[PDB]
This record gives sequence, structure tokens and C-alpha cells, in this order.
Amino acid sequence: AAAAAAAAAAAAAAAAAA
Amino acid sequence: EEVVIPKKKTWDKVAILQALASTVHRDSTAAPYVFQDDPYLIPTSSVESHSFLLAKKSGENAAKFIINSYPKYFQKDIAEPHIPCLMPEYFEPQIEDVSEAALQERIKLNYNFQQREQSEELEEATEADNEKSKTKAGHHLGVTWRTKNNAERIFALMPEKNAHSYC
Amino acid sequence: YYVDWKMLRDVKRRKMAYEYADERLRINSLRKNTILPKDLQEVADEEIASLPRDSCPVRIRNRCVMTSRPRGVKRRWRLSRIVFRHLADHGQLSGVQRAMW
Amino acid sequence: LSEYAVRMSRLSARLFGEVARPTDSKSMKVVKLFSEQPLAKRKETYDWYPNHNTYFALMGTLRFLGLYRDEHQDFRDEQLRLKKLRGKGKPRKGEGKRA
Amino acid sequence: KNRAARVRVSKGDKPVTYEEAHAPHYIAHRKGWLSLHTGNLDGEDHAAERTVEDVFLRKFMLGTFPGCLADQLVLKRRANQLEICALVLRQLPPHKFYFLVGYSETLLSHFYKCPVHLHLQTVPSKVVYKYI
Amino acid sequence: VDVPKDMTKPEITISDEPDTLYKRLSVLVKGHDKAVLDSYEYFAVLAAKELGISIKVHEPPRKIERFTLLKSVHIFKKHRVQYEMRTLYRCLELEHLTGSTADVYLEYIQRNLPEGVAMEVTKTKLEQLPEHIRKPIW
Amino acid sequence: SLWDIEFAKQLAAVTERPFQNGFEEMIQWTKEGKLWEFPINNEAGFDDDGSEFHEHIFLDKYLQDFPKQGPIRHFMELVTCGLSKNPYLSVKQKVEHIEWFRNYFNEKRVILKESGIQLN
Amino acid sequence: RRKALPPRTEKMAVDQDWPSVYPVAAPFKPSAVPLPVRMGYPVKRGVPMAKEGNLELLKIPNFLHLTPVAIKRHCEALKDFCTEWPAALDSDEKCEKHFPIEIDTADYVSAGPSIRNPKARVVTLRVKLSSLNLDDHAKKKLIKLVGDRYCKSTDVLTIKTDRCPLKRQNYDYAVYLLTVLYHESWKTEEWEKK
RNA sequence: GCACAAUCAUAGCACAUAAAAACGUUAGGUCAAGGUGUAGCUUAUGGGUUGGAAAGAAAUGGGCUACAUUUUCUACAUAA
Ligand SMILES: [Mg+2]
Ligand SMILES: [Mg+2]
Ligand SMILES: [Mg+2]
Ligand SMILES: [Mg+2]
Ligand SMILES: [Mg+2]
Ligand SMILES: [Mg+2]
Ligand SMILES: [Mg+2]
Ligand SMILES: [Mg+2]
Ligand SMILES: [Mg+2]
Ligand SMILES: [Mg+2]
Ligand SMILES: [Mg+2]
Ligand SMILES: [Mg+2]
Repeated sequence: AAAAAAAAAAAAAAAAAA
Repeated sequence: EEVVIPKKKTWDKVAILQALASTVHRDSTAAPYVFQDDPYLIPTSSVESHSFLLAKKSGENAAKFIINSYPKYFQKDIAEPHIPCLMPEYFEPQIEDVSEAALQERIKLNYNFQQREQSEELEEATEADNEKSKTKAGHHLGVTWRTKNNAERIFALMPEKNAHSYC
Repeated sequence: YYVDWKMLRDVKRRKMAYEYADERLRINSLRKNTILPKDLQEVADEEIASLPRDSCPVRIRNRCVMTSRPRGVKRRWRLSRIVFRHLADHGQLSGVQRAMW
Repeated sequence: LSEYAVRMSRLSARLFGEVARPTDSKSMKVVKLFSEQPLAKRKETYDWYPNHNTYFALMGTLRFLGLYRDEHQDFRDEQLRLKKLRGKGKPRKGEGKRA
Repeated sequence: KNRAARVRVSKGDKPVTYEEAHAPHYIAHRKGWLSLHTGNLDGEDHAAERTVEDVFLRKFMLGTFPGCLADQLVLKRRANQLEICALVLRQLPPHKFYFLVGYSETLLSHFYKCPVHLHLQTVPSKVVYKYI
Repeated sequence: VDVPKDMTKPEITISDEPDTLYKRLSVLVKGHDKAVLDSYEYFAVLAAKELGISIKVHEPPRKIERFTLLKSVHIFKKHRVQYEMRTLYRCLELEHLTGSTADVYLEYIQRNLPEGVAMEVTKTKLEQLPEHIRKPIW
Repeated sequence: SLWDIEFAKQLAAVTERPFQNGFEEMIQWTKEGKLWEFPINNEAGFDDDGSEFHEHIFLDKYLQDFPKQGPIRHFMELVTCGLSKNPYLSVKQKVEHIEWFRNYFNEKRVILKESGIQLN
Repeated sequence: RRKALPPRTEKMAVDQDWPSVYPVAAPFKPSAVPLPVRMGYPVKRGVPMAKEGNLELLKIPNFLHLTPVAIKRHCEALKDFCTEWPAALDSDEKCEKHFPIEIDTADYVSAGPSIRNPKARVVTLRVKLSSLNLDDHAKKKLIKLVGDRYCKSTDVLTIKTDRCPLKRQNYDYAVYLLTVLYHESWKTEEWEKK
């Protein structure tokens, strides 16, 4: 059904996970 | 303000083993370590002390000869760190057709090196100032008229650099 | 030589499975799912059927390394129940001893 | 079971790195095909039998070079020599049935 | 009747060693193991590799030192370096004993990609424990 | 009487990096027999009392793995041979360790480990907090 | 240059001596690499190409050449979740897996168009 | 020509230091050990076998290189490598308020040529939730975000990571999980109002 | 001297169990765990690929399930 948007690249750039 | 963090001490991998070795000195009634500690194998005289070590080195080199002569029986590696000291050594050059690539392998490994320059010059291949310097050093390390026959080939053939001449 | 011709065949089967391990993995990834449409799954089945026979990991037989016995072998030592006893009774296997309780 | 808990589990799976969208148990198998190593790639499977040919050729070459003494092969050669001297040896390939 | 690792009693004149005079049901009771490693523990791995390596060392040393080996080998395995303790008869001169130990010390190292130690204790004759 | 002079030449430097801290270091040494483990426990506790580490020692329960095989070769299933593998454990609990102290202890501990025993080293590394959790607002 | 090696072998001839202690034996074997690096760590000699966790766990940056709303995403997110929890494969070895899928799906174009769903 | 040399026992001094003959692990050569030790099951009319030619004394691991004098002499030269533990953390009550992050790291050793142990990648993270800056909503969301990884009795969050091949990678990934679990607990989305 | 016994193991004794049980009998079982003495194959009694190795007219050995009310089902520690 409805899907939520998960900020992956933002969290990666924030916590050095890119 | 109260938390105290000490400093770290970085030593070599064998420094602590040297500090352990500094504690024990040489024993008086004990034979050298390289000999077997059994009385039937302890050397009695000095010529015996020399001959036992020479026989042991003869067996070491006899085993290394088998390792170098039959490399395929030791290509399987089981140790993870991949020690290179226990891998067989190869005496064959990789490239045989290319005259430029055939000499850099043969100079490092005497009589066969002498044919490399002839097999390179048979096709009139231009040798640079860096290729024949090691070839002349390969004769100057091992090796009266063959030296003159080699000395005319380093000068008359190409204008080599004198830094690679006098050495 | 080896211990037996069947062990010589089993080492070849294990080498063929080690060579075709990844291809069968990526092909099974196309059959063990329900998201993909069923049209390509039959083509993937024909692709996995076109592979060599001795490539599947089902043809391997865990035989003994000493005497190549197809049955009665332990997986921890890769030894048959006879060679394991022959080496354990001589004290050549550490920690192994006769159970008395 | 509420939408709040479904969304919390969906975001927990996203932050932990599991499957985000709901998938069936039959389709969860492809995750297991890649999360672990296959059977044909394990060191306990593809390195089960040691190379018997290496050991045999090494020991036989060492016996011919004169370092290893193989009593089993020496016994085989002794019995084969006495069999050939008795007169029943190994026939040549190509003349057993015909000749 | 049990016959594993059991030397049958003759008329009373055969010489037997301490390891042969004890039945296999005496291991860890009266006699110990000829090899010591960690693969035979509870949560350890790589046991069959050590078993086949041990059996190769046995079959190799039996041929390397022919007729002059007193008893079985002691294969100790401690921190990546494998020690081989042997009991050898004084049939060969030390000039050849040193050649053999120096040859094996490097052959086994280059064959198993690990450091090996080889120690020989030479005895005048096979030690008799029971009747002789 | 022939004692060498100047035998101690160590190379020890003090780096400016903060030394790592350890809360609890557990050493679980497993073996087949009890005597070697007892002597090794004595050796470890005497090596720890000299460096002043206040080691604690206890004995975890043992684990006996037993199995059954056939006695004869071809056909005899009523008569079996049961084999056994005993595994004894010894726990050495060290507390209040540092990065180089734990290294100098495990150096004199692991280099002198017997052949028939193994060792499981569990280190509890001590840390204050990472950088992105001190006082952040998204 | 050959002369520096020929001068270094003369230094090795005088520095080398028969071993007098078992401590010097292990010192030399440790400097050569025979003895283990004490204190032993089960990752000595293996760096995994110097990669970090963001090269293993995060594999979404390789799914750009795939349909975002089609079933290819539903299928490939599972293989990426597996490759993220696969510690036995390297960051290079996962790449030819995702590239094998990129090549197979882009090679078999007729079945994906005859399946009724649009995919690129 | 046969030669039989007497052992060192006749030459061993009564006051000679022991660590000089056994510096490292040795195979217990009976010629260099002056102690007459009898090991083995005795005969009904006999005695246990002597040390000469005794395989029983050669099977067991000897501790002749680890006597009290040798271990004291070894650690007296090892005292220079270690550092002094700060006494400001004598009790764990101050260690919990100073270093609330605990990293459980496992290490194994085994006799053999291989070193890779698949249990070495496991890195455990233990953090007490009573030492963070979580608010009521951030904590009540973080509890349901982690699930069973956080206990209510002891109030400790545990992170068990095993996905990365390397131990340093698993450590960095566990710290990354801690950072994202602390950060995303403060973000209130639209589906939270229902 | 080998057996018996004692000791050892089931982490305290005692008991019990386990283990052990010699020399020989049954030319007892195993050339198919493995090697083997003797006699036989070598373009084959050797080495590889594919496909099949059924089925029950019937008899019999050992096990599981029962033939119930001290039973069956449900929730559940055993008072429904
Ligand atoms: Mg056969
Ligand atoms: Mg099967
Ligand atoms: Mg008792
Ligand atoms: Mg009784
Ligand atoms: Mg009984
Ligand atoms: Mg009895
Ligand atoms: Mg019969
Ligand atoms: Mg019959
Ligand atoms: Mg046969
Ligand atoms: Mg037959
Ligand atoms: Mg029937
Ligand atoms: Mg029955």
C-alpha cells in the first residue's frame, strides 16, 4: 500500500556512511 | 576534570621478544643451539663442530634443490598470511621471444646471460643505456679475453653513459 | 594416483561444482522468487538444465580421504569409521579416548 | 496491529538493513542465497580431498632420488621381480587376446 | 576378542615398548596421546587437516629414518610452529643424522607453509617395559 | 663469571595518541586434561600478580562429547565402541586494563601457551561517546 | 643497481650467524614472517582492499540502471540485502553479481516486454 | 666408531640459574635435565621407567621454561612496556558515568597454519540508556525502534553486528547504527500523530 | 609372565554401571574399509556418458499404531 520516503543519502552524508 | 587517560606505548613486533631475550644469558655447560642437544650428536672437537653444521647445511640445500626442481609439489598454499619465504624460486625467464623483455629476466639469474645479448643483437635490436648496464654488471660480478670481447660491445655499439661504464 | 577411480571422479565433480558455483547461484536467484513473471523463469530453467551434469552440488559424495569409503564416515575428521578407530586406538588423535561412564 | 506499528517496523527494517517492503517466505529464499556462502564454495566442500597425486608423486620422486624409502613399493617390486622370474608377468598391450 | 592396538602375548620372549604394552582402553588413563593439537576441542575447526598432516608426517618419517626409529613420533602443535619429537637408534652416524634433520626441517616447512622443529633423542636400543 | 655487559636494548616510544582502555578482559583457556590447565592457571596468576592486575580465576563446567561407532568391520551392530572427547575450561578474569598493559600481558601469555590448549580472548573496550551524539540536534 | 645488492649481501654475510638462542630463532622467524604476529589477531594480513562498512552494507548506488517502480527493484533489493549481510564476499565480488543481473536483464529484452509489464 | 657422551647432569652446577638452559618451550631433552624423574605405570616387581628413552615424559607439555624464577625475571623486564591504570576509575560507578560505551571484542588462537576465524568479525556494543540525552518521546520511540535488542530490567541497549567481513568494519558499522538510532529517534514524522 | 583381581571412568566415598576378559574352539564373518600371497584380464574381467534396475502369487523376522473407559477431544501441570 502506502510507502514512506526514507532519507538514505542524507543520513549517509551525515554519519559518514556514503 | 577527574578522568585521566594515559598515553600509549608503541613498540616493534620483536622488541618485546628482544626484551624477553635480554633476561637469559648464555649457559656454561650447554652446547650451542644449532647443534642437537643429544649427547650422541653433540660435537666433541672443533673439526666435528664444523662438519656437523656443514652436513646440516648440505641437507638444507639438498632439500631446497628438490623444492626448486619440482615447484608444482609446493604451489598449494595453506597458511593464510601467504609467506613468500617458503615458496619455490623459478630459474626460467618468462618472455623468450621479445628481445627487450628476455634480458631483464636473465641478467638477475652467468653463461646463459652471455647468449642473451647475442640473441637480442641477432635481430639488430637497439639496446638502451639502462639495459646493457645491468648486463655488464652481470659480467663484472661473476667474471680474460671474453671481458675484452664484452668491453668492445658496450662502447662500440652504443654511446653509453660513463656512470654505467666505470661501475 | 588417488585411492579409487570413484574418488578421482568425485574430485572432478567437486572442481566442476567449484567452477559453476556462482552461475548456478545467479540462476537459482531467478527461480527461487515469485516477484519475477513466470515467462523468464522457464527460460532460466532451460538455462540451468543446459549446464553440465557434474556441475550441481548434489552429485558430490563425502567419501573418506584415506580409503575412499562412501559410507560410515565422520564429517569432522573426513575419516571412515574404521580408519578413525585405527588412528584413535593408537593414541595418534588428541583428546579422543574410549568412553567409560 | 496498527499502521503506527507497521510504519515503525518498516523504518526499523530500513535503518537496520533488512527487507523494507513486505515479501513472502517463498521469496525470502533469494536473500538467503546471497547472505551466506553457497555449498560449492565452502572450504570444507571444495577442499575436502587433498591432492593425493601431489603426495604420491613427491614421495615416489624422493624414493627415486634416494631420500625416502618406501617399503610398500619395494615389497611390490620384490614380488613383481619374483613373479617375472617365475614366468607369469605382465603381457604387452595389443597382444593379450589375439597373440 | 578385542584386537585393536593390541600386541598378542607370545611365549614370553618378545620385547614390547610402554606404548605397545597398553591396550587402547588405557589412553588418558595410563598412557597419553602421541599428538597434541587444538582441532579436537569443542568449538574448534580444521581437525581433518591436522589428521591428514599428522598421518603424512608419520608415513614420511617412517621412510626417512628406516629401521632406526625406536617408537612413534610426538607431534606437538603450538602457535603456528609444529614440533616433531623422535626416538632414534644410534645406527646412523651424526654426520648423516644432521643431514637428515636439516633436510627435513626445510622440506616439511616448504611443504606445509609453516615453521617446523625437529628434535631427535637417540637411544642405545629399544626400551623394554614388559617381559623381554 | 663471564657475564655479558649491556644486554638490554629496548625500543619503546610513547605516542601522543590516547591509550585504549579496557573494562573487563576474559581469557577462557580450553584443554583436554586438567593438569596442564592447572599449571597454566598458576603461571598466569603468578604473571598477573607481578604486574599487579588482580586477576580472578574460576572453572566453568566441562563439556564431554561422546559418540558411538561400529566395533567390527563388516556386520556387527549389537556390539559398539563408544568414544569420548573431554573439554575442560579455565576462566581468567582481568579487570581495569589498558591498551599496552593488555598487550604486554597477552604477549607473555600467548607466547607461552601449551600445545594442547586453546584460548578465547574477550575484550571489553572502553569508550566515552562518539562525536555525533555528544550534544547534537539532527 | 646491482652493486648495492652486492654490497648488501656482504653485510648479510657478517650480520648472519648461527642461532644461539631460541629467542633469537623466533626473533628471526618473526622478522621473516614465519612466526605469528603476537598478540595474534585473526585479521592479520587481510585488509579487504581497504574497504569500509559503507562499501558493503550500502549497495543502492549500483541500482541506478534499473527500473525504480518495476518488479526489478522488488527483486534486486533482496539480492542487495543479501550482499549486505554476506561477510564472505568482497566489495569487488558483489559488483560482478549486480553487473551479471544488469547484463542478463538488458540482454533478455523480448520476454520482459512480452510479460505485460514495462521494464528498461 | 661409536661414541657415548655422558649428559650435562655431571656438569650441571647446583647454583646455576635454570632459565639459562630452558629459555623457550623445549622438547624436554633428558640429557639437559638433571632431575631424575620416573614416569609410567610400574611393574608388579618393578619401578616406573626412568627419564632416558621415556616417551611418557615426551608426550606431556613441560613447564621447565616457566618456573617461578624465570617468570619473575621475565616480567621484571616486561614492566617497562605497560602503562599505569588511572586510579580515578577504581569502581565501576565512576566508569559508567565516564565511559558508558562498552565494546565487547572476541579474539581466538588455534594451533595451525591458518589464522582466519569466522567468529572474529563479531563486535558487540553495550550502551546504558540511562546515560544519554533522550527525551520522553525520543526514548519511547527508540525502545520500539530497537525492539528486543533493548532490555527493560537492566535498561541496556545491545547491538550485535556480524554483516561486515572485517572487525574494524563491524565496529564502524555498529557506531553508525548507534548514531542513526540516536538521530532518527528525534525526528517526528507525519504517521506518528495517528 | 599373560589372564582374574586391584586400580582407573560415571569429577567425594560405598554400591552399581561402564570398561576389561588371557591361551584356544567354531578352516565362524569380512578379498566389497584398506593392503595383500597364489591363480587369472590388458583394443578388456580396464576406463568414461545416457537411460533403467520393476512388481508382488505367497511366507516370515523385528518395530510403530491401536483394538478403548486407568478411553478420546479441548484449555491446561494432574480439582474442568
Ligand atoms: Mg582399491
Ligand atoms: Mg548425497
Ligand atoms: Mg571414584
Ligand atoms: Mg567394585
Ligand atoms: Mg561389557
Ligand atoms: Mg578387571
Ligand atoms: Mg568358512
Ligand atoms: Mg562367507
Ligand atoms: Mg582388494
Ligand atoms: Mg569377492
Ligand atoms: Mg513383511
Ligand atoms: Mg535388530
